[PDB]
Amino acid sequence: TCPFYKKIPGTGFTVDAFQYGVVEGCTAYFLTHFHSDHYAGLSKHFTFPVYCSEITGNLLKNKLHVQEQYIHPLPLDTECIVNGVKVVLLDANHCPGAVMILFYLPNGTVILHTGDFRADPSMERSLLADQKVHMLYLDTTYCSPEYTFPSQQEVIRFAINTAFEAVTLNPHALVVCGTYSIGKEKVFLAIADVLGSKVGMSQEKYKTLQCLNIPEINSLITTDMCSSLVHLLPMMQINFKGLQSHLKKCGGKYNQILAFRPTGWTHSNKFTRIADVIPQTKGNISIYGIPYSEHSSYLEMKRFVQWLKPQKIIPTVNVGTWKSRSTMEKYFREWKLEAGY
Ligand code: NI
Repeated sequence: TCPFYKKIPGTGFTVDAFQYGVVEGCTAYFLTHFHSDHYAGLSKHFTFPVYCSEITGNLLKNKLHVQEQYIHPLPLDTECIVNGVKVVLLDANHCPGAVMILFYLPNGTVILHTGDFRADPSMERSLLADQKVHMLYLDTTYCSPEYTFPSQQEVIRFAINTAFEAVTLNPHALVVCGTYSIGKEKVFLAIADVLGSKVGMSQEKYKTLQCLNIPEINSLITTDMCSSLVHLLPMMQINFKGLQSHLKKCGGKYNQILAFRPTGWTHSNKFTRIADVIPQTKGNISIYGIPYSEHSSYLEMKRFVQWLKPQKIIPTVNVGTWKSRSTMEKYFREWKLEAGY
């Protein structure tokens, strides 16, 4: 059944709750972003109001074929009324179109639902600065102190420098980048920009990217693989067998592959710096795992929460085990005693 952490009390609303059939008592279904564990269940047969960003609404219409009459896109940073209740959508610094949602309950309670987010100090100057938030529905993906990772900027500088050096040393090297969802577009776009190429990809992935309102996108991507020396492939193909196979397909245009796998966290984060990352190599194929995250590190999460000072925290990730739930509740209490709220 629908878990309690997907329901907004005092309303008829749910958040990211599309796989339970008709949730009894739900008058509006909000969708924070277009990732499959969150939209799971939506299709052209859905006949309840969906509230989301413009970009998420473009993906719902073009990829899932949800009918236009049920898609209700809202502008960001704007007070809107939904079924009698004031709401605001805020940028979540996750993937394109991802939002956090502020609910102002008729009784005076204010609720923030982060969706998935990568906390940033810029959020401390949004509309959140303007009033107290009582309850926080928090993306706790990386809520443990082992999870450190570099800034997105540091990671993109590493990728751009690595690719440019390799292709300038060998003009017959191909660059390949893995993907299995929206998000992390800066990785392949920044590498293609330094190389003066468009990124080549499948018709399905091109259609997806054309929904994202990215400026000048027609100048940056293409379905013509032959004209491109940065290719995108399914993350599943980013291994030596899949890449050897891909190289055969390019008809002797290339004699070397340099590939990137933008993972979340991996245990080499506890020991190694970004300047010291090395690839896995077999023959003329090299694969780099780069720690490009679209979720909060532990320290970013802790700074946001100690700033916001909520009265109550409801985790939305890692909630399925008693050991994970107890660990998280211990950190929440530490943070509250340290900061004095
Ligand atoms: Ni997500």
